[PDB]
Amino acid sequence: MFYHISLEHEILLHPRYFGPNLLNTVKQKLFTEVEGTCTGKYGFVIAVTTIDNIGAGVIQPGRGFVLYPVKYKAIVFRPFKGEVVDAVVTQVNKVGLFTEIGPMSCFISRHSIPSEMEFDPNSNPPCYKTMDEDIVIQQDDEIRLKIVGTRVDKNDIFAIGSLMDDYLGLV
Amino acid sequence: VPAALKRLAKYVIRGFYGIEHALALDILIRNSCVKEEDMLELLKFDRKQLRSVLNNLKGDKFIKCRMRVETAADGKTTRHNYYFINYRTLVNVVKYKLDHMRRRIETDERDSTNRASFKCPVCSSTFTDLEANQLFDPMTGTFRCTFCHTEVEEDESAMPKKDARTLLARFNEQIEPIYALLRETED
Amino acid sequence: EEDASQLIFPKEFETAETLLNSEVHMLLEHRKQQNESAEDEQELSEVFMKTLNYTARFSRFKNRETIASVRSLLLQKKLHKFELACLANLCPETAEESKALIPSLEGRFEDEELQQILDDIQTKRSFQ
Ligand SMILES: [Zn+2]
Repeated sequence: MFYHISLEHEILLHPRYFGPNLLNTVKQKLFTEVEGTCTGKYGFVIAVTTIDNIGAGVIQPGRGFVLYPVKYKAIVFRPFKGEVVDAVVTQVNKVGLFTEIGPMSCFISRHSIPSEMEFDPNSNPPCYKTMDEDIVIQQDDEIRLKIVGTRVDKNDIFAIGSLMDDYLGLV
Repeated sequence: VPAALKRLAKYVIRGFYGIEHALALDILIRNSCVKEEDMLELLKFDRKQLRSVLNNLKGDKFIKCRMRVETAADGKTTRHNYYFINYRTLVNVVKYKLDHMRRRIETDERDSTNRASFKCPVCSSTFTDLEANQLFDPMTGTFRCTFCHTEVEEDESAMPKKDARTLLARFNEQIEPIYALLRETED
Repeated sequence: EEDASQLIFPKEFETAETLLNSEVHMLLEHRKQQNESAEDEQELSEVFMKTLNYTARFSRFKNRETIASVRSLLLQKKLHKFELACLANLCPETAEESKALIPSLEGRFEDEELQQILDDIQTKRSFQ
């Protein structure tokens, strides 16, 4: 779910960046550091809505850097276990289905996929279809999946999609 | 001393214990209280062997012991160990051995779930199903490990789990006859 | 420890405000407008583009006034902040469908009243 929260970050500013525009560099440096980095506690960070306040810059003894604590408001998305969220299928494979939800990517194991669904290797575009063809799931389609679990590693978060529950899959 | 308690004590001792324990219980069945020395002469067992058996019988509290100290005819102190069966304490301990085994079914089942479903045989390192996707290279089209540069197979991890399930239903058969035995405790 | 269905969230996700996809798109669009200004500045990361496309795809309201009107009406109804985002995002057509998706929603209001709330969102929703 998309959440707008205030985050605490520490910026170590090199002495070369001192002088005029010091705060501007701190603000600019904050965007580069935060953007493209994700943490399990708060999830992926998209962009910084605003900077609440720049704290006092404590000079590091001996190191020469100045540690600037920054309070900034940014919007983050985190996968919640037992939650249904719309997803877009990127690649289709017999082993499993890969789907992307914004920056977050979810992987669907074959076991979690409903039994009636079967891989369609014969078709040029890989897809899952039923015997009666009532429901067809292929690449680049909006589907609903349940987040069975979340694992975070190397500052990257990903979930497991299960279509066993009702009101799931392509609608 | 109702005969139900006497009958069961023989049944349980002959089931989970060797003939040595059963023979000792027979002496205590015939006589409510018997000296340790008297039992040794009757059974002709070794001193260490009898003590170990008695200690085991004391471990499960099937029979209790009391120490009597007196002066012998020649003046030397005599310390005789008198062993007697305590049915009231026996029933509680033997009953405890039921629920543990009955509840042991759940504990054993958890052991199988611990084993990982996905494993890498070439590198002999368990592979998490999720970590496989990150380790999996989309260009290659199949999951692989960079360090050993070889394909992975999770079929091997499947076989051990199936066997353990048979060990469970097979486990229950052991405690089925004993369930009938312990019904004599309540009667 | 945290379950959306059980309305259980960590201490951090207590005062957090949930923004709708349409509202999220508006803020992201403002960032894009600021991106054009102050030339030679840092280019927006691909993650920003991914979210901007996602919110735009699911945008249930293409008019700023409609989004405000929906929020104002939803404010009157005593609904949890997290549930409001789901209500305005999924936009279930039937009351029963909404209840099934969110087990915690059961008992909050009457079934007849629940259906009316969903129907109102449809009227504000713009179909293209
Ligand atoms: Zn390997």
